[PDB]
Amino acid sequence: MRIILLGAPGAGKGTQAQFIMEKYGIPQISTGDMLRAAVKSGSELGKQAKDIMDAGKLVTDELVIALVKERIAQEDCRNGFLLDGFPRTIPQADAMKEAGINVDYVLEFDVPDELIVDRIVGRRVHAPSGRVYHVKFNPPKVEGKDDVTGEELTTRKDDQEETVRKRLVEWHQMTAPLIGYYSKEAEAGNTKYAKVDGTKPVAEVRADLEKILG
Ligand SMILES: Nc1ncnc2c1ncn2[C@@H]1O[C@H](COP(=O)(O)OP(=O)(O)OP(=O)(O)OP(=O)(O)OP(=O)(O)OC[C@H]2O[C@@H](n3cnc4c(N)ncnc43)[C@H](O)[C@@H]2O)[C@@H](O)[C@H]1O
Ligand SMILES: [Mg+2]
Ligand code: NA
Repeated sequence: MRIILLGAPGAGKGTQAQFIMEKYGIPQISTGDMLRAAVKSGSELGKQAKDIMDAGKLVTDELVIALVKERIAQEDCRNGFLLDGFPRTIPQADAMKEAGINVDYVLEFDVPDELIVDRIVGRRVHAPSGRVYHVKFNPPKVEGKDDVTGEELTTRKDDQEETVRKRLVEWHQMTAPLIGYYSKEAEAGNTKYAKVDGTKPVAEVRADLEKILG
């Protein structure tokens, strides 16, 4: 199975990706996680993203397209994959199409703009896995600790309010058109498209997604 997670910053894509990955046995491909990992390791493919992410801007298409091509070429992706935060622009989506990458589902995560800042300012992450928590809305079992490894959680450099507001502008201008892009693809029979209410509790969004994915 091949799935695209689509949605504004903090809509809950990464959170729900964890369950989808476990349930259907396909790897999570998060361009955000991959770019951040590249910056941390000083990897030649992706380290350039550092200043761009700080500014709250989108990384260039050709850079993220290359990262995705390399990643989904790995053997853990021969049986399907979960694209999380990719594609983020029309050229990224067309690049998939040109590459002949079919998808089964496009899942839109809907949240009001007014919830996004308070979500991301309370976000804590386990960088090695990509697991995500929230100090108020979805805390770990033990404070500041990853539930699975027990390792110390961290705060993303780009998760301050001002940076979030800039990512939100970027999403409305560059990414929002992908709703129509894939809705049109769905009408042509090339994929299914579904929208979920991401304001519900984590467990319920999970249930709604399971109902869609069967
Ligand atoms: N294709 C691409 N092309 C170009 N540039 C790219 C790119 N991909 C990345 N980049 C670059 O990387 C930068 C960062 O992008 P990115 O890594 O995608 O971060 P983002 O813009 O902040 O949005 P996310 O996708 O990480 O949020 P999310 O939908 O996964 O929500 P989450 O589960 O975390 O949840 C949010 C918070 O709310 C909590 N929460 C989750 N669900 C719920 C719920 N139901 N109820 C209450 N709280 C919840 C969570 O615990 C969490 O704390 C970009 O600016 C760009 O420069
Ligand atoms: Mg994500
Ligand atoms: Na398809």
